[PDB]
Amino acid sequence: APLLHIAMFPWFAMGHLTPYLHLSNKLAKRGHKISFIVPKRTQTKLQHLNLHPHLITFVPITVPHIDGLPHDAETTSDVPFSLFTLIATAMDRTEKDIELLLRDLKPQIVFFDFQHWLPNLTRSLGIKSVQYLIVNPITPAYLGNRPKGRDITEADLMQPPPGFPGSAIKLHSHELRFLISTRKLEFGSGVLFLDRLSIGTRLSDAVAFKGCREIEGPYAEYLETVYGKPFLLSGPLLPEPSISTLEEKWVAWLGGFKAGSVIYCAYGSESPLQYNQFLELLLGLELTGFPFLAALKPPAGFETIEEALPEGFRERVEGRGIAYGGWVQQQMILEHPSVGCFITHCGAASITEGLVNTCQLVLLPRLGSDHIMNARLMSTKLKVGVEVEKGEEDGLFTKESVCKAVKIVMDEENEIGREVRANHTKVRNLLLSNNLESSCVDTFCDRLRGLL
Repeated sequence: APLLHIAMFPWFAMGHLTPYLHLSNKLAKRGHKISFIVPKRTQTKLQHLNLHPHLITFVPITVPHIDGLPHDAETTSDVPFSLFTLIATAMDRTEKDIELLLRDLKPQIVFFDFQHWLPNLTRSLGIKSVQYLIVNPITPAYLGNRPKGRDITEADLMQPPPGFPGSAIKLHSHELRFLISTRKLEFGSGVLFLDRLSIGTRLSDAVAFKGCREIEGPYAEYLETVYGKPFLLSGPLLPEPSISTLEEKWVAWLGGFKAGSVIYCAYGSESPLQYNQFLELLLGLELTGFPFLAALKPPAGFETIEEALPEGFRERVEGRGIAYGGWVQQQMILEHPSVGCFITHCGAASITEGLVNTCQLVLLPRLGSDHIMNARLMSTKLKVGVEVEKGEEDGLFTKESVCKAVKIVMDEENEIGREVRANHTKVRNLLLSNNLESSCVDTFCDRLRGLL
């Protein structure tokens, strides 16, 4: 099994750097050498996740200054949403730097996502390109690929594209509005987002996603049918077993509750919620009477979690709940026998981590294409969790709608609660099956070696 030299070149977002680095650890585990291209200051945030420093080498780059970007801005963590397009422009301006690095390091394959110009660069040097995408393949499979004679409408998305392996996915009016307006989004250097991604899909040597044949397989196959080129699966990318210790504040606090009784809620941990929603969420948790630990950033216009909390809250939940604005070991809290519920924002890494533990799944998707599709996949197709309901037009939850979803899954007599737990258990048993993750990756590496 000959050894590969891959370069990893993900979009300037921790949500993309981090999954690329986990995958880099799986590949390095098999002897493959990785050059991991990363914004230079961001590298310090990621070095500790490198579990193969001998084989995984960081290649720090300057993220160029663009007018409008704050000083030293590197990733989407440094700017509001309205400025992501300038991060994309900055990334486009690194091409000549990348070409130097590719000429001297000479990897055999480059993994990329948003760099539509990357396939021509690598092809010109005899280097293969894999567009490694962080979304679930169901997201491009369902949201693209309709007949194009007129602009796509909200009503068009209410039906699946022709040949889509499955029935129509439910989409609320607010989500439909968001989805249609996203098709027009300009993202860096004046390129339409959709053109940026589709150029990469077409000119790469292969497209790849996280996933396994039993769940993501049909969507990969469908896409391979639409574009007539390889769409690979890299495996479920399960968390590596890390011999670590949970923070004593939590091993104590969590240990003082009956097993399976605590609600962990990571909603609002990636991006600050608007104040109205932060309150309804926290009030939502308290109104379930269950123990809860809410890991989230302070809301917009607020610098601390304590300065945000509604007056009276901290008293009324003294024993029951905790609202904690500091860094948490989420994988490890979920591995605690006391946690029984998981409120996820439905990012791909969050979904995998909830799936491989025993907690019930509550799905509160943060507005986004892959987030919405994940929540629908989890709650209406695989039926492994319950969604929090939102206003049909305004997309907001309430303390009541938050309370219902966790009460449904936390009621051992509710028939939906029993159903989602059993389907969850089924998916967990597959993902942790003995051969699943390891043969996925070996097969992936066979397919990578087949591109040479």
